Order: sequence, then structure tokens, then C-alpha cells
Amino acid sequence: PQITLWQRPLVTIKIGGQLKEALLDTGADNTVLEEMSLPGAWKPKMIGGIGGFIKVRQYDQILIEICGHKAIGTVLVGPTPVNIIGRNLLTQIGCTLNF
Amino acid sequence: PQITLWQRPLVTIKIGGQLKEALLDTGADNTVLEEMSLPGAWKPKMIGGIGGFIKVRQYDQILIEICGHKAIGTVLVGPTPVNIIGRNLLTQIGCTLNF
Ligand SMILES: Cc1c(O)cccc1C(=O)N[C@@H](CSc1ccccc1)[C@H](O)CN1C[C@H]2CCCC[C@H]2C[C@H]1C(=O)NC(C)(C)C
Repeated sequence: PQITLWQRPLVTIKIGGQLKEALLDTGADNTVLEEMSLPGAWKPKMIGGIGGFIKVRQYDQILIEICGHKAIGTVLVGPTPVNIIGRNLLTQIGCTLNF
Repeated sequence: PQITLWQRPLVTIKIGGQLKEALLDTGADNTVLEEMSLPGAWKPKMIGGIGGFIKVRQYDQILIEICGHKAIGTVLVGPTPVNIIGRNLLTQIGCTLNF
């Protein structure tokens, strides 16, 4: 899939048995998900936006299906208004920018 | 140019006679620039990211030279830690996501 940028680049994801919609976000170093139930141990973490900072729960080695592509990585969960797939996961699904 | 996402997708911009580095940011609807001197009138604006909101100055129909591609559009100036080229300007340089 090629994707133009006239609308937000939103994709379907499956994480922890759940279907979510998420933003492909070349500006995000990290993947950040809205409040959800993920199984397993987590670490405290703080990440910075535009913005200020939010407190998130850090989860390592999480399987996530992004637009029908499987990828494993660190997922962060916390009070983000929008699900963000950052570059740690974008590189796993072979995502490039072209201009 | 094609650009992988193993590093931050940073490009050179010329805006208001000045050279800057900026992040190609598919997760940003707007272009946001660190405090700088831009000539002419502006409007007050508030923009939300992760962490909260920042007060910005809104400038319309600004000429921006992104990686040797000329584009005109709305640029926002305010206390962002990184220069962001959002989708309003990404569509002007024929920027697509490929995976
Ligand atoms: C989530 C995240 C990380 O995990 C790591 C590094 C940065 C970020 C981060 O917040 N990145 C953002 C750009 S703002 C930015 C600030 C500093 C460095 C790089 C980018 C997102 O790419 C875009 N970001 C995605 C999304 C984040 C939650 C709030 C709604 C949007 C808002 C949008 C945004 O901020 N828009 C502006 C117009 C204000 C620029």
C-alpha cells in the first residue's frame, strides 16, 4: 500500500486480541496506545510531546498486527488522545516516506 | 527521494531567508516551527499534542522550501522543541507513505 497524506494516515491494528485504529506517525519515536488492558509486566516511563509529558506504562516484546503486517516491539499505553504507531514499529512493516 | 524510518526523517528547510532542520511528520496536521522572526500579520492559536497545548503564532500563505521543493501554506511559530513539517505541507511536496 501507498498512502497519500490528504487525510490522517489511519490504519487498523490488532493488539492484545483487540482491534484498534491508529495513526502512522513518522514524527513519533515510540508507539503510544490509548488506555487498554495488556497482559504482562510493565515498567514506568515518561514521554514528551508538543505539549508537555505524559506518564505511560511500558510493555516490551508485544505482538501487534499493523494493516495485516505482523510486528514485535515496545508499546506504550497511557492518556494519549490518538493511537500512534511510531518509528520503532514503522521500520518493522517496511514503511518508507517518498517525495 | 525515498526515506527509511530507522532515524528521525530530518530535512533542510528555507523559511523567511533562514535555514532550519525539520521533522517530516505524518502524525502532525500542522507545521510547527521553533520561535523565529517571520514578517507580517499573524493570528493567535492553540494547538494540542501529547502532553497538552502550546500557544502559537499563525502565519498564512508562507513560502517554505522543503528539501529543494517549493511549497506555500500555513506555518505555526511557537515553543515546540523540534521543527515539524505537518501534512498541510507534506501534500505539497508529493509526500507518500509506502509499506
Ligand atoms: C509521541 C511521541 C514520542 O513517543 C516520541 C517523540 C515525539 C512524540 C510526539 O509527540 N510527536 C508528535 C510531534 S511533536 C514532537 C515533539 C518533540 C519531538 C518530536 C515531535 C506527533 O508526531 C504528532 N502528534 C500526534 C498526536 C499525538 C497525541 C495528540 C494528537 C496528535 C498531535 C500531533 C502533534 O503533536 N501535532 C502538532 C501539530 C502539535 C505538531
